Amino acid sequence: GIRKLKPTTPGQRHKVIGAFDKITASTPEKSLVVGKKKTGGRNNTGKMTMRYIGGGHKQKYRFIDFKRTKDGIPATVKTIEYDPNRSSRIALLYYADGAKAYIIAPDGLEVGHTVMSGSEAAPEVGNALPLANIPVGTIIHNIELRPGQGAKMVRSAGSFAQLTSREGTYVVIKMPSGEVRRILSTCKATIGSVGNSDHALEKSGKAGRSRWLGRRPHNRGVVMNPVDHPMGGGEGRQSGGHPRSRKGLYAKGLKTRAPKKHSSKYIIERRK
Amino acid sequence: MNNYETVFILTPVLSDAQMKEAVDKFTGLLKQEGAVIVNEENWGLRKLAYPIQKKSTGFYQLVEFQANPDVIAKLETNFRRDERVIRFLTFRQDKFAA
Amino acid sequence: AHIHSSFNNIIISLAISWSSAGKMGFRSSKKNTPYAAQMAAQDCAKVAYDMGLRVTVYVKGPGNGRESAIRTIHGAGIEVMEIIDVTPPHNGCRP
Amino acid sequence: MYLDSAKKAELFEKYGKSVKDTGSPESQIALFTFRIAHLTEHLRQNKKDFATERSLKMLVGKRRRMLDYLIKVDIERYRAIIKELGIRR
Amino acid sequence: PNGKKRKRHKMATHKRKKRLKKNRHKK
Amino acid sequence: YIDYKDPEFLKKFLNEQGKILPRRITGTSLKFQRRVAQAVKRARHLALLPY
RNA sequence: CGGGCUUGAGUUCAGUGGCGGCAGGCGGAAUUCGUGGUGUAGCGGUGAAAUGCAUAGAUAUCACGAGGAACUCCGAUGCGAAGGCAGCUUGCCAUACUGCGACUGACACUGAAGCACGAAGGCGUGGGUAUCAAACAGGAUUAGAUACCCUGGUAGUCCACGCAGUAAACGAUGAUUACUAGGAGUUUGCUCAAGCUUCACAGCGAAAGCGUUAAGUAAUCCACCUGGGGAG
RNA sequence: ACUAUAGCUUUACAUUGUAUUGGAUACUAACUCGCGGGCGAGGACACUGUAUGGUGGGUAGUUU
RNA sequence: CCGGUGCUGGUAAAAGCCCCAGUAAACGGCG
RNA sequence: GGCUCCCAA
Ligand SMILES: [K+]
Ligand SMILES: [K+]
Ligand SMILES: [K+]
Ligand SMILES: [Mg+2]
Ligand SMILES: [Mg+2]
Ligand SMILES: [Mg+2]
Ligand SMILES: [Mg+2]
Ligand code: NA
Repeated sequence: GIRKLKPTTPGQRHKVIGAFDKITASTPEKSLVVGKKKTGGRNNTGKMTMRYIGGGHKQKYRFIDFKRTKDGIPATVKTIEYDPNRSSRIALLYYADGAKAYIIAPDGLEVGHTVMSGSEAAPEVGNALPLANIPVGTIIHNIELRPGQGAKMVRSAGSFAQLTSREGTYVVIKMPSGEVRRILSTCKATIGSVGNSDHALEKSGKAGRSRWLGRRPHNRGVVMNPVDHPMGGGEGRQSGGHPRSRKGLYAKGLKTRAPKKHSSKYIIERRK
Repeated sequence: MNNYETVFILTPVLSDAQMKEAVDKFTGLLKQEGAVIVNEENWGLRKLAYPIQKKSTGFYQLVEFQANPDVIAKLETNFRRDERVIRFLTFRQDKFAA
Repeated sequence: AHIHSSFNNIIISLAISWSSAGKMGFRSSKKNTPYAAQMAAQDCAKVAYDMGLRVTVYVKGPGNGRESAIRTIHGAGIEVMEIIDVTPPHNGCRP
Repeated sequence: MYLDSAKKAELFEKYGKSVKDTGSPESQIALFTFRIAHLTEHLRQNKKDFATERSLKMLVGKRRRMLDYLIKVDIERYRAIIKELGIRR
Repeated sequence: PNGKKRKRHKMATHKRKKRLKKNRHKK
Repeated sequence: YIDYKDPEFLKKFLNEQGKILPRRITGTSLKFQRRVAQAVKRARHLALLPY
């Protein structure tokens, strides 16, 4: 759900934000949060390697459980919670042993539900199973790439993948980008799609909101001088020629995947 | 409160004991929701008119029963969560058919 | 022995070899005629009999010359063991 | 609605003289109100059941006609039945 | 059912529908 | 009521290729033909008759 | 105005339905693309051709993988206020017809304003995108071809929510009630009553024609017309 | 504009081995990655060194 | 508008190049 | 200050 702001201000006329309807708690679990220090896009030499990063609201880091190791121990959903670090919401789980954890909240998960992990776990929403136990055709997220490493694949708000066929020790999965690829049957995934699918409908409305989110203004290359950018220069407006970066990397069709990568043997169809 | 009959087909790749255990699990899932079983019969291992998922043969079984008009969705969810059933259908019998 | 016919052309494929009215020489208003189909059948059968294989028919399309092609294939070399029709649309795509 | 024979008999027994009072005012009113409530709860979930919506409008008109007949007959029964069921809104 | 009755109605609809298109995107 | 079971009886109302015979070719009544057609399609969905 | 009656109207009960509405699941044929076997001089299209695909490897043919749309035979009949409704199944609704020796007692008809629904095409946001296909591009025929024919092809066609409110939205025939002749079929409920369509008395009509489903005989209310253009 | 050149990229040799009907397949033991404090996934490829052919105003020295 | 320029494809002891196909909210052109 | 509200948490 989203909320549109009435046009009492020019900076509010085009603002659309979320309704925060699924959030049930206002403060985070203390044992699972730590203060976060911001980079301005600078690496360990102090030189800025990534542009347009800096400022924004102070944030705390929530430790998200992407491994789901406690197999067979049931957990109960305590609260649905806001996370400043990612687009999706998180869910606080209490285990029967007194452990507490955070997971990425799937769509349709409510307070009071029970989740499990492992081969014995039922293929319902919020359960984390090896892909060899997931019946063909269901909607999954938080997909592992190597057994035991942790979820890497389907994590953003609203995104989902589908398990379409299994071929021996591998399964065929269609990815959010449209790629079709093989994943080992030992890898884990969580049933359901990621919640908060209305994230893409939000509109900032003003430059200040990007400043709050921690982004700095971006300058086009055509309005620089030739000493700063290949596309710069000229008197009056000029098109800049073929679009390219500061180092001259073409920006309108040149592929940059390494064309000898071993992971190509596990890709069936390509869409990126 | 209604009379139903469910006819399903089991994969021939499964064993006889596996098929019996699957049928028992289906009957137990039906009884968990709350129902009586009028009859359960096994047409047996027989060929099909057309190939079903590359095998042209399967095990035909059916069960006639009485249940509340709410366990059908649970039966369908179990049928989809079990990947050893290749075809299923469910019918309601009126007073003339029953 | 698959015979793919239509309102415009008739082609035959045995598998190994193939033939068609356009390959035989007929171009327009003659490919869908009894002469061209039998000529193409003879052209394919000249290599069919000289192949070591002696078959079922899989006529697919409707056209004038399927009977002539089947008769020529039966007469030259091997004989038509069975003409099983495979002509194939249960309310499919809009034409 | 559920509209069971037991529910109809209980409604008739509560509203009107004896169970057999199936076709009198203050009982047709109760039956129509029950059906209207159940149809509203059904249309809350099925927002495209326009036939059910039209049937609900017809039921509302029928209840209005019965209430108008009660108006023509007297006012005490009118006041009693509307106070009991809850009508004016 | 003469036929010529509907020809006049068809013809004036064409003039009306064409006259509006000349200034549709014309601000 | 005609059961979809025992499709040998159902084959009496079918043609050589398996299609359903028209009512004017076998007599019958409208209700009987509708029941037969319903029973045929239930068998097709249960792999008891070719499509 | 004050009482009564049950025939009209409505409620209940039983029987009989149904391409009636909404929602969730399941399907085979055809067809599209991608990746691999066989194989090579054409394929496609037309009145005749050409534009197009094809030896840096087509049509055809055998497989595996990923998808979208439509429901052959039954099938002409039935349902819905109308628009409309057709693969199989289930759930939740609505509704109709027939009767009861059950109930209430004129509670009825119509309806200016208003409200609701309302084919196709069209608009906005998000999905999806196989076929067909406005606009557009090329090839033909013609004096010309801004068309008819052929090859491509984007919106659209599909789904969800929201606008829009139009049609040869037609039976070119508003709703309700009562009465008045025969033939030929058909469906359901059992010789009878509902419904469904064409010949046809009286009568009506300018005529074609309508004729128990009236455009006949009568009563109640609503809508609309007053020569053709201009002009919806 | 002339001449070079970082980077990217092609092949050969080295790292680098074994079998079967050569250039394909297969194997695991070199080599790489993940998990836990051996197991799993790859695999003679990838990576890197030497040589070689392309590309290279990204950079440099100059000429005009 | 894909003609041109870019871009995506199909010698030491094979890349390229050619050719053909696509791309203009790519640079660019619309006498 | 508790407290209320809000999202940039
Ligand atoms: K900018
Ligand atoms: K420069
Ligand atoms: K007549
Ligand atoms: Mg400047
Ligand atoms: Mg200038
Ligand atoms: Mg320089
Ligand atoms: Mg110097
Ligand atoms: Na210029």
